[PDB]
Amino acid sequence: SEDKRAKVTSAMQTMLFTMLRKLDNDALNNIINNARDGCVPLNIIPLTTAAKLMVVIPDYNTYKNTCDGTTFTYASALWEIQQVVDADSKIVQLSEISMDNSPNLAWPLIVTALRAN
Amino acid sequence: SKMSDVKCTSVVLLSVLQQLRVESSSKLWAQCVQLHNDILLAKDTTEAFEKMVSLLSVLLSMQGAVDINKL
Repeated sequence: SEDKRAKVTSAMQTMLFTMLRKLDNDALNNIINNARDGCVPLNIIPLTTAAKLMVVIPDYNTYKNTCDGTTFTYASALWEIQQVVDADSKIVQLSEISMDNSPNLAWPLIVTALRAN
Repeated sequence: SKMSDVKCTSVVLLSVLQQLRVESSSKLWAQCVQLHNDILLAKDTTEAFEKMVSLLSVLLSMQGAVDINKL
């Protein structure tokens, strides 16, 4: 039943997201969608502003979609960006992230933020 | 009605995590169980859905854990 445990896991996961999609919650729907595009949490999404959010940004297109100024839009909520680092774990300024300069950046980027609402 | 659905889903979500051997991580599992518990005890959708976001994020944070085609 080694292969059977896999089928069960697969079946359970299909039902899981089907149930989630039925709930039709904006926050859940957002993180699911982002995850489908490769935009995923590095760590558990913080319950309180004490803990910090860390999210993987695969490409500039995702960044442009989810980031405006210092504001990061995720889980149908706003987040104040604390820091951004590249795939080399080197600090990246927000002003460095642009259409022109993105090929020189090391992707993916990791955004650190606190809940703004 | 929507409340029973989200509570039912949270049980499934913890089970999916359990079969992914999250119990091997003591602190993370404790977080998941706590979130799962609070969702079941949740008296309003605002509290329930917020905890569900965090619980689901654990699953989505695990590389290769979920087939991307199911999303």
